[PDB]
Amino acid sequence: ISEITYSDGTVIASIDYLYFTTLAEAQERMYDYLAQRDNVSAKELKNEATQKFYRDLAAKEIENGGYKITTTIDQKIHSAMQSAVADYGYLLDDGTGRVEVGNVLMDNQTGAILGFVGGRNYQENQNNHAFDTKRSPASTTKPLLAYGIAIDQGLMGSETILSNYPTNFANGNPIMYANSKGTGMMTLGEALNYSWNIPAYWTYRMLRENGVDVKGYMEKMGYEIPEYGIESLPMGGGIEVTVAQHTNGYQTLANNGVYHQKHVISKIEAADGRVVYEYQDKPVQVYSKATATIMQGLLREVLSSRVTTTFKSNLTSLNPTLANADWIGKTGTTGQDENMWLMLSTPRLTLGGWIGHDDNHSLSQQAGYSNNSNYMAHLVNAIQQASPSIWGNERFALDPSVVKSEVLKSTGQKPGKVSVEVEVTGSTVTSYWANKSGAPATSYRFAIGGSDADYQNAWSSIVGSL
Amino acid sequence: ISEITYSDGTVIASIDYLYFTTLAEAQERMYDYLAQRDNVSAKELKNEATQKFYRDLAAKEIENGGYKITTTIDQKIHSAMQSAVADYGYLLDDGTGRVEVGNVLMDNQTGAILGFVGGRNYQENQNNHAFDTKRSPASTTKPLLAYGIAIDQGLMGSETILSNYPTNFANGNPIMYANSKGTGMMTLGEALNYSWNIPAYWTYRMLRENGVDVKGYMEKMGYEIPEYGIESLPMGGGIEVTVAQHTNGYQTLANNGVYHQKHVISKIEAADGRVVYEYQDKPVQVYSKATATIMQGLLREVLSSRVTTTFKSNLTSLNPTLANADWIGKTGTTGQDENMWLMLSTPRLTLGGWIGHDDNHSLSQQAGYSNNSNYMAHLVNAIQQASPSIWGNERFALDPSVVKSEVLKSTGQKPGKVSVEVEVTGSTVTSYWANKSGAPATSYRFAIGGSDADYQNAWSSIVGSL
Ligand SMILES: *[B-](O)(O)[C@@H](C)NC(=O)c1c(F)cccc1-c1ccccc1
Ligand SMILES: *[B-](O)(O)[C@@H](C)NC(=O)c1c(F)cccc1-c1ccccc1
Ligand SMILES: [Cl-]
Ligand SMILES: [Cl-]
Ligand SMILES: [Cl-]
Ligand SMILES: [Cl-]
Ligand SMILES: [Cl-]
Ligand SMILES: [Cl-]
Ligand SMILES: [Cl-]
Ligand SMILES: [Cl-]
Ligand SMILES: [Cl-]
Ligand SMILES: [Cl-]
Ligand SMILES: [Cl-]
Ligand SMILES: [Cl-]
Ligand SMILES: [Cl-]
Ligand SMILES: [Cl-]
Ligand SMILES: [Cl-]
Ligand SMILES: [Cl-]
Ligand SMILES: [Cl-]
Ligand SMILES: [Cl-]
Ligand SMILES: [Cl-]
Ligand SMILES: [Cl-]
Ligand SMILES: [Cl-]
Ligand SMILES: [Cl-]
Ligand SMILES: [Cl-]
Ligand SMILES: [Cl-]
Ligand SMILES: [Cl-]
Ligand SMILES: [Cl-]
Ligand SMILES: [Cl-]
Ligand SMILES: [Cl-]
Ligand SMILES: [Cl-]
Ligand SMILES: [Cl-]
Ligand SMILES: [Cl-]
Ligand SMILES: [Cl-]
Ligand SMILES: [Cl-]
Ligand SMILES: [Cl-]
Ligand SMILES: [Cl-]
Ligand SMILES: [Cl-]
Ligand SMILES: [Cl-]
Ligand SMILES: [Cl-]
Ligand SMILES: [Cl-]
Ligand code: NA
Ligand code: NA
Repeated sequence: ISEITYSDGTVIASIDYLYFTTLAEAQERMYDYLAQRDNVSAKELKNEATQKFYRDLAAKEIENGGYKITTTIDQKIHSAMQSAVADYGYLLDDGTGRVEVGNVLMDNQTGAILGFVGGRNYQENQNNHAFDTKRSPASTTKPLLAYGIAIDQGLMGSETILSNYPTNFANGNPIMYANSKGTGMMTLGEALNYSWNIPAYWTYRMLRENGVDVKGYMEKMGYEIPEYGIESLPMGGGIEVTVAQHTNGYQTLANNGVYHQKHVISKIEAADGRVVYEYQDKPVQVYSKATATIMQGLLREVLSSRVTTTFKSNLTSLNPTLANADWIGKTGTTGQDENMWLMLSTPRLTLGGWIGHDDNHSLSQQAGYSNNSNYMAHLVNAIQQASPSIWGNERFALDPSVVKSEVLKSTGQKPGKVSVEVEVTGSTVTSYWANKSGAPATSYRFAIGGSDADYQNAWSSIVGSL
Repeated sequence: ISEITYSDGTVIASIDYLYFTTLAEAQERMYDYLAQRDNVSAKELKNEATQKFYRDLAAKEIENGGYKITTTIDQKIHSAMQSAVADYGYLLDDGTGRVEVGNVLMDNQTGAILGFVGGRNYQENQNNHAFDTKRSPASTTKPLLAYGIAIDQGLMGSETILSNYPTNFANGNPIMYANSKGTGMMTLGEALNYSWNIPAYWTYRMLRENGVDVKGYMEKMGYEIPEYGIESLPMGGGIEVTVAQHTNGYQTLANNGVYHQKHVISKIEAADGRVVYEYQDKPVQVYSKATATIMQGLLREVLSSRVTTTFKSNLTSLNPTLANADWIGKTGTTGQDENMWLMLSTPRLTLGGWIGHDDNHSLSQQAGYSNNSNYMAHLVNAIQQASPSIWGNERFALDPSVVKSEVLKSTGQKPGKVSVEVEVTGSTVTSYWANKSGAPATSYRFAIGGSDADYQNAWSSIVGSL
């Protein structure tokens, strides 16, 4: 009799979401192994009939063999997550009909998946919202694809200034943030905490203009994106992802820039002990340690500022000791309020969460800000109750390689002469950089993005202050 | 043997904060009764020696008599509040030393005090922060003394516009809100939700100019204020109050404008049943029902907007069903962050809370926003656990007498002709009023407060939009 087991060896079942997800993945590994065993070339595997036979063969082999499939799943934690969604899933319902949900809990140092939530109730709806449904990640794309890469390329630091002045897409439409056509200049921290859109637009524009290999970074983390020229890419335009894959992106940032490929199967052995498959770790430095650690600091403030999510307030009430762990994260909300995301990490673990409707109708305005945050606070509390040390008490900290520059608050660059020729001084602040030399001297166009009129307005204001 | 009892007759003690507070109040009632018994005039009671004798006589009479003193205190609820401060009082500590606390829970329909928190731990510090310490109520003065009275006088409604443009006190200092010198025009709701200062300044100025009997309202609720001409009175300047007295103010608003005097003693009987004192209710309509109910609606949004307090987020996590009760309230923060207040009501109950330091040193910036909110969410949860129906599931609702006016969003008054002679139309909204005829036609100076330059700026903007 073949068996699927938890990480510690307890049998899940002989051969709900856990059964089918792990069985499906084991059937794929078995497929690759039987093909290679029988000396079938990848050429011959392009034949549709041959492929179909091998897929069926893999399924029957597990069915009738006596294999032991070891999963990465932690019995107590996964069982805690099930009870949490059973007991607290109703908190998601926001007056737009039953709300669906998916979550993935991943170890930051290995990529192993310790538990997940497939949906509200398998018995009523089988869709797997953790591994199967693909949806836009919205503003949770920003740290990975815009700001993270720009920092990594030495094109901004932690206190760099960006334009949030009104501007239009190529098609002529205003770039909107809810009902605001934008404001003025702002720090990277303010842009992240509020999730403003115009600054991310300008950052990704800067990457395109500089010919940065953005695709290089994203493909190293396993993302598939068809068109890298989309202006709204940092807003989640032109990208769709599963919760499991997107959790792998935040794993990379949390693990000091080092990607480990997500997995739910660690090993498959035959009855006699022959190892027919075993996960092989292939760590990749996607972002520098300086970059990753600088981003951890910015995402810490995203949660603490409580601007786009009530999560920390929800958690501090439920479990004040756990709220004092070093949480960082990012929210996302798509165009018609169709998808809400919240991604969370501590130094040890990352937990991705999505909510939305199977038929893509809109959620309420507050679904992501309040309901999902509350539900996810209950989820993290439940996981901690089942495994008290799992989140850990370590802090994220800046890597030694980070470069610290004294910069003007107003410009985000070093004090100096500028022609408007004028002497620019004032309040200064420490800015973190991931390059060699740190921040440049202040120049006239000091910010990421902005038009001529924007800068006149901006400088009018700075000069008025010396 | 004399005894002090809970409301249901269970003995508290024969003759901690509960013992001494109720004993002190009973000694005062006994003093009045023995004086009148012995035919001593209020004249003779001005003699210091006579007074001293009667005070001592009152104390011994209780000591040696066999009186039964019935208190308003609910044993299960008060005992729940004690355990809550014991277990969760540490949540107040914010890195400025041990934080002290006081709370009072009052029935809105009677003024009876059902339980209270005197401090963190009587055994370590005896000061009674519920009944003895007087402190400025800060911005929690605004609803009672500025906006409530203005609405009551027919000088604003729910969507009236107020100036938050920069302006100075008489002494020449800018009116500040944290680090902001102010912005532009805003609705009453926005002014309340953010707790801006300039709008309250202008409202109280308008009351002074109109010669409104403000002292009439405040003295009907038992407040003692020495100087009504203080410009910062709505910000808590020139007023100090106990938590018990200030809770009585919010009782009045919550009870549809009807004040009932706070009390902890309901009756004192002699051993043979003679009633020597009994609370006599003297209800007073301080604000119209229209006014009170219009204010309830505005204070509901104060909590839901989560701008000055995390309370609703803290509560929704701890106890989602209880968070769905109809909570309204207001925060306060004094000048050097020396005192933080949060006052809460449902239709049945009001709970006042203060935190601060006995020697008046500053709290942290976030003490009121986060720590006190979290602690007070635990406190209300504990009270509900001890007495499941006590908060109630009723909603606050506008009184039938409220007048509803269709008004321009931009001006908060009815559409019409104005000279800048121009035709003013645009988006409209419903505004609630407590007078006969509702909102006036739009006039040039449409807002509460503002200078000539402010209005030019304001009208520039409105006219630019038709
Ligand atoms: B991002 O923060 O998810 C960003 C791209 N989302 C939005 O701008 C957005 C919509 F597309 C639709 C509705 C609301 C919002 C939004 C999200 C977050 C903060 C403000 C507004
Ligand atoms: B009121 O909201 O308590 C108001 C009078 N308080 C303040 O303006 C105030 C201080 F006097 C000192 C420190 C902070 C604040 C404050 C309070 C509430 C919101 C913003 C700023
Ligand atoms: Cl499945
Ligand atoms: Cl499952
Ligand atoms: Cl075979
Ligand atoms: Cl396990
Ligand atoms: Cl443009
Ligand atoms: Cl690219
Ligand atoms: Cl992908
Ligand atoms: Cl491209
Ligand atoms: Cl686009
Ligand atoms: Cl796998
Ligand atoms: Cl075998
Ligand atoms: Cl590195
Ligand atoms: Cl926080
Ligand atoms: Cl659906
Ligand atoms: Cl650090
Ligand atoms: Cl430097
Ligand atoms: Cl460099
Ligand atoms: Cl740029
Ligand atoms: Cl321009
Ligand atoms: Cl006392
Ligand atoms: Cl007590
Ligand atoms: Cl006597
Ligand atoms: Cl009782
Ligand atoms: Cl002035
Ligand atoms: Cl007066
Ligand atoms: Cl008083
Ligand atoms: Cl006066
Ligand atoms: Cl003053
Ligand atoms: Cl009394
Ligand atoms: Cl007697
Ligand atoms: Cl009335
Ligand atoms: Cl709310
Ligand atoms: Cl919050
Ligand atoms: Cl002190
Ligand atoms: Cl109503
Ligand atoms: Cl009307
Ligand atoms: Cl009238
Ligand atoms: Cl006025
Ligand atoms: Cl003027
Ligand atoms: Na968002
Ligand atoms: Na306040």
